[PDB]
Amino acid sequence: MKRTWQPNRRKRAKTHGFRARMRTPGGRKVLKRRRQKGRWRLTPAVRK
Amino acid sequence: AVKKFKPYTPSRRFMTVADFSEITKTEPEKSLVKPLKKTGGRNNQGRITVRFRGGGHKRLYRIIDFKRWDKVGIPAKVAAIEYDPNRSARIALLHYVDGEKRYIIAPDGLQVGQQVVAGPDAPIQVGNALPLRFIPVGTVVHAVELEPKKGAKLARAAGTSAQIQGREGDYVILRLPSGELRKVHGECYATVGAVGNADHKNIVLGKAGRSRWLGRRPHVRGAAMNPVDHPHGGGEGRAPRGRPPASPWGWQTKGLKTRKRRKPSSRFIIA
RNA sequence: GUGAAAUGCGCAGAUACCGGGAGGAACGCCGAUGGCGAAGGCAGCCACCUGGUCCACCCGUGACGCUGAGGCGCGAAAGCGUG
RNA sequence: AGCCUACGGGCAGGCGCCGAGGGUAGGGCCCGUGACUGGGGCGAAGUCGUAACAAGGUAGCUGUACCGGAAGGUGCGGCUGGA
RNA sequence: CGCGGGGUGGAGCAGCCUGGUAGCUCGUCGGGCUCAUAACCCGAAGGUCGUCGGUUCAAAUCCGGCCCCCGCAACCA
RNA sequence: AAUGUAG
RNA sequence: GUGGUUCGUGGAGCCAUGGGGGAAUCUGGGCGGACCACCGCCUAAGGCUAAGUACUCCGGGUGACCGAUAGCGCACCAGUA
RNA sequence: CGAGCUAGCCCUGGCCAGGGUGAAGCUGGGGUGAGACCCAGUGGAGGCCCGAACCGGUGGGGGAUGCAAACCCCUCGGAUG
RNA sequence: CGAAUGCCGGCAUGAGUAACGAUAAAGAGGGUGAGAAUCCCUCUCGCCGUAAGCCCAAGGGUUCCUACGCAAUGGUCGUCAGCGUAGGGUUAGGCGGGACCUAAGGUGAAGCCGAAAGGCGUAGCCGAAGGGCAGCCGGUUAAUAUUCCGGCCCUUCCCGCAGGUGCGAUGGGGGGACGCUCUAGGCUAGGGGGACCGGAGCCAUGGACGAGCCCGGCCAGAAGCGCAGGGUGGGAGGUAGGCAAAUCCGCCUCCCAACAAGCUCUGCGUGGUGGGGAAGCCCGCAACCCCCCGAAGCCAGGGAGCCAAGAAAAGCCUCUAAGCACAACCUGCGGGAACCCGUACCGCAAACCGACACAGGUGGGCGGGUGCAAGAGCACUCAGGCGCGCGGGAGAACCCUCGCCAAGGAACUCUGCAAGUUGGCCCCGUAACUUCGGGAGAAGGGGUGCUCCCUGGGGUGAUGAGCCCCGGGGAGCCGCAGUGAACAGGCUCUGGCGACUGUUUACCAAAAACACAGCUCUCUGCGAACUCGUAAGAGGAGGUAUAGGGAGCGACGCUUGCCCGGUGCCGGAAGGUCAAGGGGAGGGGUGCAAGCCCCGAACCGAAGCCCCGGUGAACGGCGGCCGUAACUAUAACGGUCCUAAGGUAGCGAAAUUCCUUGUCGGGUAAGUUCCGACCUGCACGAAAAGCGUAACGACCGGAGCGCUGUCUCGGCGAGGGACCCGGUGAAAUUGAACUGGCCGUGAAGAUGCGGCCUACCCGUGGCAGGACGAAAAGACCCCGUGGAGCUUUACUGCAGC
RNA sequence: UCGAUGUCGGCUCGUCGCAUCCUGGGGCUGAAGAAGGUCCCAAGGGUUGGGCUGUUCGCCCAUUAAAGCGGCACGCGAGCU
Repeated sequence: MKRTWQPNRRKRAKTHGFRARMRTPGGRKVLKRRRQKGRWRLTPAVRK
Repeated sequence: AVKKFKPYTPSRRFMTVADFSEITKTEPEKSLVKPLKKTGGRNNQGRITVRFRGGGHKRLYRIIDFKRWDKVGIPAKVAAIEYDPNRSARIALLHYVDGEKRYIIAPDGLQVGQQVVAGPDAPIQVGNALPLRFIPVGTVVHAVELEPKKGAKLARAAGTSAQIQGREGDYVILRLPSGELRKVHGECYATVGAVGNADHKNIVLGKAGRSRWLGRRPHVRGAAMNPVDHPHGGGEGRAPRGRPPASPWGWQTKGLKTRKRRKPSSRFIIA
């Protein structure tokens, strides 16, 4: 039966993207936080 | 005339449809002026703000003329009566001598081939449009502006009319389809006659789909919800409001007047 | 308003009077112990469509008539359905 | 396969069609009867009123409609078998 | 059982929170009106205030006790 | 401004 | 009508101001805790000003600080798997 | 931070084996003063019927540290809206 | 540190136990290698075949191919692998996306709004599975191919040439361009037959040298031809319009032309050419034609009907503007130029989502053949692909899934739960009741195979011959049985509820719940009311009273009484009260005073509320005690007290009745249920509707008939487990244990105290009485000045008005 | 006993008590016989099939020698319902 997760790359990029964080203030801070944490990945990476 | 059906199915027993004598000999609408795609959309910036709207046949919009004083003095022939999905009345496509074409909300009596015209000059007969001053006190008349040059606001529901009741300076007394009595400015245009397709009131929808075809979603009663949901909501098994009937929002809905008290629209109204 | 009353309306300005407007129903006098219609029934004025009837002229058809089970239509008021 | 034979045939026997009726199922008409129920008829001296007959004390009857303990009332129209 | 209300002439009800006067309608009796009976008129009669105590100078009334009549409550399990 | 037992 | 001050409408000044009304130029004007009168303090409605003060990404010095279940989450390729 | 589950709406696409029933309208005849109507023949309507795909989840059994954090079997509802 | 259901770690117990993940199924002979049930090959056996086969999207991201490997992973094994190591592999102007278009929506010049962050928003830009658009068939690799190669064929830019023309947009117009259902005639895909053509071979086992048997009889293809379609009037003059700029569109006016031809555009066929090409022996002979059926695909923008009335923009045509006409377009033809990104492999799954090589979920297309009326259904089967990554034995109990059963037939049970019966098609034949469509598959019945004879239509041809397609009548044959297997309704009578098809508690409730067509009340006159929002803004609605918001009842039929005193809502230019404010009689504090500062009564002061009235499909309500008839009973009738007024019609022991299994009747041998009645209705009743109602229902009750392993009452059988062997090997739980019975005792329910009795040590297959057995710091209950959801005439506030 | 002692009835399986419903003894009798009544001794063995209700129980049908009453956590859900 259909589970929560249904990978779709368009979705993922439009939603958790670098460009998508940066437009909102709230998102800008996400990035700020993760940089400052040292995360190797600021964004959910996605590609083909 | 209202077609009634034989009961080869329940529901198709109560259902009745329109005659289409009305309109005949013209269905595909006028690619030219007629169409802008119409935007289905049952609310504003996110949130639904009219409950129970949605679904229903995809629909194209006919762009009608509600300000006829552009074409003063130019007559036009009535070229066809056609179907409009977007309102209760039918519409007439008329070719102006001008070349130019437009759709008028088709008044009663109006028939293909007639010539029709708008101005202070115009003959006092069907479909012609005129300032209210140059229209004889007593005639019925529809598609009435409310302020001059603002477009026709009154009397456009299928089978509606207003009646000229009296004069009074620059202003002119009007009995509205409601029963209200309102002064309207003399320069406010109006088209002689009433609206027609007046059987429209008598369609018997017939079943609950159809209601859906017209994009009307089911409407759930107040009590029928729970208290979070509604004032009437709640009560162990079935309930009697519990004083006094109210919208979801809470404000009273049996008898409470809502129009704004100090409106400058006042002084113009009298019923 | 009645038999006399009372309910009721009215100093928040009624009734009585005047002017301006809205709306619906019914048509005074003429009008009669009158007329028309098979009946039920039909009444202000105008125009249009249309039924029956009467008189006169002795012209035409030449018994082509009377009645009518059943059928078919009309049928006051009240009442019913939709608006 | 039998029995007869005047070898052709005959008889017995066997099969079929129909068939009294029996069976299964579904209908139609009539008769009897039923907790209860609706009025109807009748029954020397029961309760409540007084509708009708005298302008019967609201002329009366009438078709309908609504209402009412009951006669009955009231609306709409009609009749005179009232004036 | 658990709460609350009632008991007054023959019937239906006042009077009791605010002790000292038992009032009202119907009915009953006697007399009118009628040929007579209702209807109507005149004038009367009739109550131990369910009941035994307590308080008070004085109890239908305030305070308890028994006797009747009616009303609610009897839930979580 | 009601109603008047049977024969 | 409110805020700030220790001040919570208090006898409630002072400082600031959303609204209304609305001056004067030293006889000008604010203040000294309602308000009057003396006595005194100061010159609003323009602006700039180091230093002495805070903090520790970073460099260094110390420790009656820890010593790998401690010390930073991480002594180890960890903000990883 | 989430509507890559779920609920609604919007834009644009795709899907519904094959059976059955046979509305209206036509045509024809009959009918009448004209009509109404009745008859065949044609026609092909419907939140129509049976029933796959597809959607579902009625009843029973099974499973119950499961094949499964809702599954399997038989049975059952819708199936042009 | 010994306890915190403590925290991290390690190691026990259950235990060699349960399990090893679909009951589609295996067997043998050969290879290989240290080692083989598990790898390779062969042959037999079984399973899938609208697939479990083939191809595409998404997702995954090297899983692809080859060579080495076998520690770990693989539920066993492993020589194998999607595992480890290494090396290889993805080729495009035409496929798909981008240097084209717009949709919802996003963004956003201007513009607007917001304390900041930010919110809106016109043009424009972004945004696709929608529009537009140029490639087919073969051959090659170990692994890519419409991408490489071969053959044939196209498109766009730039340049030159020739010839044509008033050329020329960011502008105007046309077009692009549209729904559902039903369908015509042509094709094609695809399929069947052929006695015809081409083929290795074959005659077994009694017969067959046969019109035998087996295999195969194609595909792509420009121009031009055909054959079907689809689109389209052609003039000449006026010209108020297309934000006049037009020779174009639009609109008048009139010669011709016409259910045509023509001009034009697709499909299909044919076509120069190119390719393919079976069954067969150790890997190898070169037909390609005739008939039939035939699309849901093509011609396509085809036709008919119907209402609910069915995208946009570019490309493309055409019109004119500045301009420019030594430009510039248009049409040929030649030569040049032609980027970026993807292209392996999996892809209903062991490679995707489900922590797993998980019995679960996943969109699109192809999906052969025969038979059963049809079909994508059902049985077998082609191509192709699989036997589901632990086996080998036994032949208990018991469980699962299945088959059968004497006689009886619901006696089972809360309940026919479950299982049976019934089942397709053809033909007879079908009741009450009905809204009249229906109730109808009502019920009930008969037939069904095969051989031979005779016969009627239809399609294709051609009117004839075959090849299909529907039939009609007759004789006859075999079984227990002809829808011979598989798919495949049990029916009836009568209540309650809901009119109806529908919707819901994802994951215990599918219903009498919600929805619903329809009925009523109410608001709203348009910058509508109402909703979202601080605003700007937007929905409502590009609607306008026959329309929009709110509320209730919920098809239809027949109906919906009385009470406006209380509460709401509506109306009441008077009155009463009423805040700030106005007004200042009078009073006070200070100054020598001019003054400056306080209070402060009359009275003028909204809304609201008081007051007067209306209002029931507005919140709501709809009585008590006595007495009375010529038998008794009861009370048509009377008295009286209270209320705002005292329940009408119609229902009534009901989904509502406590007493209750009320009482009568029906039904049965027997009926606390059921059905029909009667009422003293504890406690029905009219739009939170009243009473009915055809039809509908996976809704709840009550009867029959049929039939049955439900039962009397159980028996036997099949398979998968359970048991034995070999391979791997968990779990909760666990203070420690050397863990018997009874009577007592004990915190009052003892293996563990007392007395007595009983008992050699240790396993295995079974059962579930006990260990107050396990799991979860009880849901019930109370407690806490614990929380949270909901309510209101609790309080106090706020939004709003 | 609330860091859980599943909580009616049914089925299945029983086992016990006697205050005995049958069956075996027996004494009184208002015991003629037959059949009762009543008490005494005695559970060894028995103690039915249905309709109605979830029912326990009860009433009813047809039988019977009889159609007993109790306890076992209102015995028995790690046995089922």
